[PDB]
Amino acid sequence: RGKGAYQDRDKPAQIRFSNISAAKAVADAIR
Amino acid sequence: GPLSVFGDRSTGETIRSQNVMAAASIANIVKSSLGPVGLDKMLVDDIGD
Amino acid sequence: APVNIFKAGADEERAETARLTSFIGAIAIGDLVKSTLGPKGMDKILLSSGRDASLMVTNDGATILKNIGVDNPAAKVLVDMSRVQDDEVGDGTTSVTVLAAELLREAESLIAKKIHPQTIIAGWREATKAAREALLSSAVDHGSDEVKFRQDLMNIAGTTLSSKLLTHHKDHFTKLAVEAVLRLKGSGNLEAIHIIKKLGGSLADSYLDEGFLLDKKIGVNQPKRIENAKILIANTGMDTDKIKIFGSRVRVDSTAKVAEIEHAEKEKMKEKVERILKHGINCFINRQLIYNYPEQLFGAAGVMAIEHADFAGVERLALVTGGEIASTFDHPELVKLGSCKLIEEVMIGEDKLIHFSGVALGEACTIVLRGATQQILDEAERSLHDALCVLAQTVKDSRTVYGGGCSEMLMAHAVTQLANRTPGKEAVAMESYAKALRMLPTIIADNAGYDSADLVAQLRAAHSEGNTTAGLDMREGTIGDMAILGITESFQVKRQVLLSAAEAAEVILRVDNIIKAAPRKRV
Amino acid sequence: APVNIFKAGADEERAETARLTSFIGAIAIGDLVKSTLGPKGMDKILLSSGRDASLMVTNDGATILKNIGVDNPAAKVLVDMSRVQDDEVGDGTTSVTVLAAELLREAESLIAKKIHPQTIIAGWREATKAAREALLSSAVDHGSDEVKFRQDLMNIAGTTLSSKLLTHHKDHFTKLAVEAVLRLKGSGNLEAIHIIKKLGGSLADSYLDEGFLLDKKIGVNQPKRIENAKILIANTGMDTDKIKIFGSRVRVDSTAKVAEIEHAEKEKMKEKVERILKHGINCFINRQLIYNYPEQLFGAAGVMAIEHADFAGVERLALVTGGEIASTFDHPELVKLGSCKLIEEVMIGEDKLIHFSGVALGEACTIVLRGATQQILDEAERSLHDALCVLAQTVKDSRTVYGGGCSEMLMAHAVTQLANRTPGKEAVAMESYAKALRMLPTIIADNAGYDSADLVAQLRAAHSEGNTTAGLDMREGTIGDMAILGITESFQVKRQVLLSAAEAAEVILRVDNIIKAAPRKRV
Amino acid sequence: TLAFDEYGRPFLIIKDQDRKSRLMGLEALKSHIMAAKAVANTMRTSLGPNGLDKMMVDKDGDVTVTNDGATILSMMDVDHQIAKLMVELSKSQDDEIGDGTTGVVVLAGALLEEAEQLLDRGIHPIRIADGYEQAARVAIEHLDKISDSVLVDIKDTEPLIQTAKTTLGSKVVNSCHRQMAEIAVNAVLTVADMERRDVDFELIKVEGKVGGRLEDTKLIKGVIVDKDFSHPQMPKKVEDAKIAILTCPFEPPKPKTKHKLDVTSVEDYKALQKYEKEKFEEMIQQIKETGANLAICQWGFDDEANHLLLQNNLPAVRWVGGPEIELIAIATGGRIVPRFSELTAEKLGFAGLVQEISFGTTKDKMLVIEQCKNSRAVTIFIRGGNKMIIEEAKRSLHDALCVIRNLIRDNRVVYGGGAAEISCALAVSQEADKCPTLEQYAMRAFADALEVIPMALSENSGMNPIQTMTEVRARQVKEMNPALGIDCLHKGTNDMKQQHVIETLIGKKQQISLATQMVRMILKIDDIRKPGESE
Ligand SMILES: Nc1ncnc2c1ncn2[C@@H]1O[C@H](COP(=O)(O)OP(=O)(O)O)[C@@H](O)[C@H]1O
Ligand SMILES: Nc1ncnc2c1ncn2[C@@H]1O[C@H](COP(=O)(O)OP(=O)(O)O)[C@@H](O)[C@H]1O
Ligand SMILES: Nc1ncnc2c1ncn2[C@@H]1O[C@H](COP(=O)(O)OP(=O)(O)O)[C@@H](O)[C@H]1O
Ligand SMILES: [Mg+2]
Ligand SMILES: [Mg+2]
Ligand SMILES: [Mg+2]
Repeated sequence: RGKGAYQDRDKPAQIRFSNISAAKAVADAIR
Repeated sequence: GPLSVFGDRSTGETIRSQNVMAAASIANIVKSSLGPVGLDKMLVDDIGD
Repeated sequence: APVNIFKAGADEERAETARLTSFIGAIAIGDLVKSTLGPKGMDKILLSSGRDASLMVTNDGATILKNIGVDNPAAKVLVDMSRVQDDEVGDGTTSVTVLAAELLREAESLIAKKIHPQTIIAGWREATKAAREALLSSAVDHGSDEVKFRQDLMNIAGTTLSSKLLTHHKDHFTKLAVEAVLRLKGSGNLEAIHIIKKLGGSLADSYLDEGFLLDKKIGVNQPKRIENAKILIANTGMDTDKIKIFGSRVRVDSTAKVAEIEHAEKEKMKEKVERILKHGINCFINRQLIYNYPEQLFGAAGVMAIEHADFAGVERLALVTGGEIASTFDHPELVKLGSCKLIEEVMIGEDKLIHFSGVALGEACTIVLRGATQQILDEAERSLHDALCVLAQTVKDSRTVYGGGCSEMLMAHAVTQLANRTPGKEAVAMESYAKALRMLPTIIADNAGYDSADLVAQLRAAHSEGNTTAGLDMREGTIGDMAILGITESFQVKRQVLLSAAEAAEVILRVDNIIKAAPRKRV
Repeated sequence: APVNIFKAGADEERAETARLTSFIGAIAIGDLVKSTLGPKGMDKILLSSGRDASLMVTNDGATILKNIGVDNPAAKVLVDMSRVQDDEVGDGTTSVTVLAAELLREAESLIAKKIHPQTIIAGWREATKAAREALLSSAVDHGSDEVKFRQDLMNIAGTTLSSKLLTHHKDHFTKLAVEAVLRLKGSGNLEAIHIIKKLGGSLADSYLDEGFLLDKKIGVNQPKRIENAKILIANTGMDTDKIKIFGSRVRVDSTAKVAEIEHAEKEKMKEKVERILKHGINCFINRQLIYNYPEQLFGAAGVMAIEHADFAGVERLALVTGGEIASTFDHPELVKLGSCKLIEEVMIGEDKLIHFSGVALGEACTIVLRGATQQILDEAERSLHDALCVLAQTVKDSRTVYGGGCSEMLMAHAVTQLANRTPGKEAVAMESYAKALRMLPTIIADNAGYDSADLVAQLRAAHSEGNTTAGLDMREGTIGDMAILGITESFQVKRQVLLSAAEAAEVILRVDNIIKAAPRKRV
Repeated sequence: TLAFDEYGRPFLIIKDQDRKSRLMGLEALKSHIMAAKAVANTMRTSLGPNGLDKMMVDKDGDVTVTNDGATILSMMDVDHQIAKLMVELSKSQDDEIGDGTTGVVVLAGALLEEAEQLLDRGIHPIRIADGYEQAARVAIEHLDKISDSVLVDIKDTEPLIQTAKTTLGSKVVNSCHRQMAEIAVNAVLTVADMERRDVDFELIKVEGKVGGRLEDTKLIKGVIVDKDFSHPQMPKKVEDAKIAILTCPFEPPKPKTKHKLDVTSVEDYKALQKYEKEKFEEMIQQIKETGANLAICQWGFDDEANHLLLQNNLPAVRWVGGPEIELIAIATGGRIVPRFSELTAEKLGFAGLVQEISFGTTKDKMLVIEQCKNSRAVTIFIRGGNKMIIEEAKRSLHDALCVIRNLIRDNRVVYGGGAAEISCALAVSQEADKCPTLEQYAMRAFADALEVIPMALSENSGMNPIQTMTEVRARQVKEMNPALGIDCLHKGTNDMKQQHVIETLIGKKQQISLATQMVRMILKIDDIRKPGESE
């Protein structure tokens, strides 16, 4: 069996990548 | 994605070529006023001086 | 795609506002036509902003959705769903819109329960398969014993017209709808029943004509009534023929030869009419226009001439008189003529119409709708069209189910019995399918003003132990037997309500991204 | 009122869009802070459009709603509800927002059931009365046997800090919060615990100071540390007195008399300092500013002088040293002095602060918060403020209930037991009250990613037959006993979650007309 | 400085250089990855049998719910030249194979995401592109290991049905998962030339009409056209039809040039009447002398010729399209005759039940051809509940007609469900150590990007990506690697050979080949010369 299924249909999975991509631009600016 | 600054960012050899042309813009002015064969200039203001 | 957007004027959303705009736009469509469902539901009046607004009141759910022009992308699926329901069975366009909206309303309740949307699709496919067996095993067939089939046809027209403007006219309009399809005696072409709308008089003054009515009255100097006539129709050109030779001129040398050609042209037009009267007829119907030169020839011979009836007017006359079109007149022994008794002209609403009284082999009817306003006549035409289309398919498929909420509780019982024999992953989606099927008798019960919380609870307790014919009694406001009261619907109508709403809710629930393009000329 | 509108720029709605905008605007507030509830919920970052935006991350629901600025009229009732919850008990502002929104979400489900809204109000008043008896009968008191009360206080701070940014700091920040209120030994003034936020270091480097910290370092030519000193504070003016006679000048005839007056002014300012040092002190704290002329007098006598600490800084020094304010110096036998051991200066984050080490009767604390950024220090200050306010009321009301979803299932069980002993008019409203109480363990279970459809179903089956201490175990993801795990909350915090959400949902449900006036400077 | 020289002169190189945009930098490669990852993250949720569909709205307001990757990227208004190459990548997969249009965009976005971390380590972008060619070559040779089919197009249609169920399993036709899969198998084998291994899709007519249900979709061996009987009393059912296909309108013969025929006397005008009266009797008798009882005409009919059809018992349709009558002459075995004088008994077509069927209350009356005799042209009649489920089924079944065409071109198959991507990822990792000289990091980025496609199936099925992929990949190393993938309901075991998840070899062979070459054209670019505003 699959032992459950957790459907996560919400916003902040995409905003979490926005904080990652913004902090990568700061680290590459003063690289 | 990129930097979210509200100004302007230029990297690479763009500013490395702009600073030389900024220094050559000043040197090409004062190159005509060096030595005994140098000649004076005129500095006219907006008010007429 | 919202972050670092690479679109010009187009916007999109993924799994956050995609299902949010799909559930808002689809429920608001179903909540719009929610008040028009049932025998006690009100009607809507549709209006525009101006520039020949042409107000058209309709209670049928297909005509409401086809004129509103919804800007929501997911709401256009339910608009197109009710369009196919009007074109296939002609009824249940309002019932398929509320049922498809109640499925997505129960699917919106599964948002916070963190159910996967593919599990709801797999749970509803097993729920729809259990609901097909509930209607198929409860369908009542009718073969022989035709005195029970004609009584069964009046229960179909009495159920359809009860949810329309013809409320207190079931003693008359049921006989106008049953006998119209009963006079077809064949295929349901749905065009031999020509409905004529005339102002003046009440809806009780409307009647079904025993013959056929027409316009474009009989000539100038021709007889108005001929007893025991032979009707011959035509689809040929009478005058100014220019017969089929493109690039042919009359190149003569003098003007005296032009007078000989134009006399030879009128002799061939006279010889064509002389070939028509060799059949021994008294009436003539041409689909094209009849000019003055053949009109004098029919008037001198005592023959009628009906010019430019309709393109589909000669088809109804060929089915009500028993003749043929006969566009070529060169064999009188191979042309079958029509039959009639009286071709007198009647006056309905200060307009003289040609009444074909006493026709033989009359497989065509004429409903003379008379109403108080034009808004009533436009509503009664669509109300009769929603009743004749079901009876044209009830004679093709004699299977009938018990309506009035009885069919929905039979479908909801078969899903709930199989929801307990399933694991808990798909059993929650099957219980939401059965709750949406019980909403369809809840909308009917609450539109009258009854206690909808208790009547559907009495229907669920009745169908749980026997009572396969128990339904909702909208007359007194209680629970009664549907076989005694005579509230039945067709099997193919109730199947298309269940099947098309389950397929349309499958499409909208599977949408996780709505990428709309940039529109043109919208700034 | 919409038809023939007698308003200028104001609009209104009655019973159609009034409850529609009230249910949309209140659910969107509750669904916003839904993701911040529980020990596994995420946090929000609040930002403005510009002009000193001052980003402030908060997980507490009161600080989120007090800064968003909602334009909805009915949403401001739930915004003001969370402000009172922070001002009274300081915790449960997120729990009272979702519970008041889940009541109105179930009230939106009673729209289509045609239930009268006054029946839902009268049904919830009987439901809230039964829910008060569930928390009152399950409250655990603590009188004597104080070794179990201090263990009970760490379970209160362990539950409050679990839903904040201090996740993996319960081995340190629980001792910083329990011992801070334990050193008060009296009333919960909530101002003797001065929290100092300094950048540099991790959150594990933060500590509770055994003495007291201050700013405005000791003079210019004064000693920096005095062992075994007597602290005397003051609230008087030192120099440029202009003593209380408005309209008094020095009207002399020559400039030699002005030199005698200004020498008499400095003699009275010197005589004021000579009355201070007769007490035999070594430190001096003035609430007002100390100028250069009394600063030389304290430096010549070897006495410290702390100038202009704070208005509330002399109150904390009076509670940590055991003295008095002593604004008038004319009775040395009636002025009580403070006591200390070390007044050395310590350096925390490249800033020299005055450390009052070894003080007597120290009913005041100083929490030195050290964090990576200023966003963590602003969040850990509000996280500690939400933890110290509950322990300040737990020592006043020792009644505690079992949290972690255990208290909500006890409240929902008492409503469901009385929902079956009522007629069917108000029983449907009581069943919606019990379903909204079960949503509060459902939001906590679904925020971690667990199966919320099964864990709350196991909590309902556990509380139905015994198991008064059974709750949700967020550590492993199962059902455990709350008395063994030690997840308890205060009784007054859980009572204000139940009572304020039932009163706020009573106001919004009773609104049938929203008449908003014309705003100013909005065009 | 820009737009000015050091001597004070204006420095203008190109026209309108102030409103230009030029990026060389180090973010020009970074802007290509972030624009391509957002397209791959959009298409990631529509992969596999649990892939959710997307709602596309056109510029005119028309809404089409699509799931195939070819129509999704084509109906966008994306004005980005990097993402425009992803549209042509999904279009190139549809034109060649037509099954992995969704998977070829997620794979191309996976190769660029793994190349982003390789770019920060100092590797040249062409050195990553040269490393992907040496890594994709291992994936092609490893994919040809286990491949066999026993299709004979006589009775062993069981590998053909299970191949089409893998393509139709991800669409919305899972209610007709067994019925509609057998339609696309028999539609190809009746029209394909097995001697040349060539399939022509012009012989397979895909028509659709609203009404009925999805279970009413039947494979009509013949043609389905809009019947336009000019006479309303025409018989609507022909038992044995001798079809006379002609391309001449029922009229007197009009030439193609300018004539201006002259009439002088009344004997010439009476000769005009007898010329047309004998012409309509000649065009009707020349059909009846051949023994025909059905006529097809491309152009219109005259009113005089309509009644002559009813007197001679000769039903005929009117105004048929161009390629529609081309399908009648192949399905009936007849010949298209230009004139009426060239009619004979050998140029007639043979058909069985020729009838028109009215659908509900509409007035379409399409043609249904039940019986035939060795036809090489079939017609699929797709029915449904709305136009959203029909236009998608026209796109879903077209992908099922393409995977049977690919089996005739190449009779080698693989096993999908992520089983071929995990097995190909192990082949690159084994050859990354033989030898790890320069392109060791470029081959491991290829193997980590090949695992994105099976881990996207684990994400859409509600499982965990890194938990399920570690279990399947470890079982292929401890023993000999079987057809081991995943599924949605998982069907018990994870063996793709037992679950009958069969995909074509050349389908996945072009997925790795096209995504590698499209990555090479978006890695080997270091400048963007886009303009500014529109005007
Ligand atoms: N006499 C009656 N007793 C009980 N129910 C009735 C009666 N007449 C009509 N109804 C119900 O009213 C509903 C009307 O649906 P309708 O709006 O006609 O659907 P559609 O728009 O698809 O034709 C039917 O579903 C039927 O069950
Ligand atoms: N260790 C734990 N086990 C179970 N539940 C917990 C635990 N810690 C906190 N919780 C729950 O998390 C919730 C946090 O609520 P909170 O947001 O602090 O409310 P408020 O904003 O009113 O202070 C509490 O209702 C509590 O029941
Ligand atoms: N029964 C199944 N079990 C596991 N995986 C499956 C099953 N059916 C389909 N799949 C997977 O779903 C994917 C669907 O890809 P698809 O979007 O059709 O590609 P394309 O867009 O090129 O047509 C296939 O790669 C296949 O591996
Ligand atoms: Mg009806
Ligand atoms: Mg708390
Ligand atoms: Mg596919």
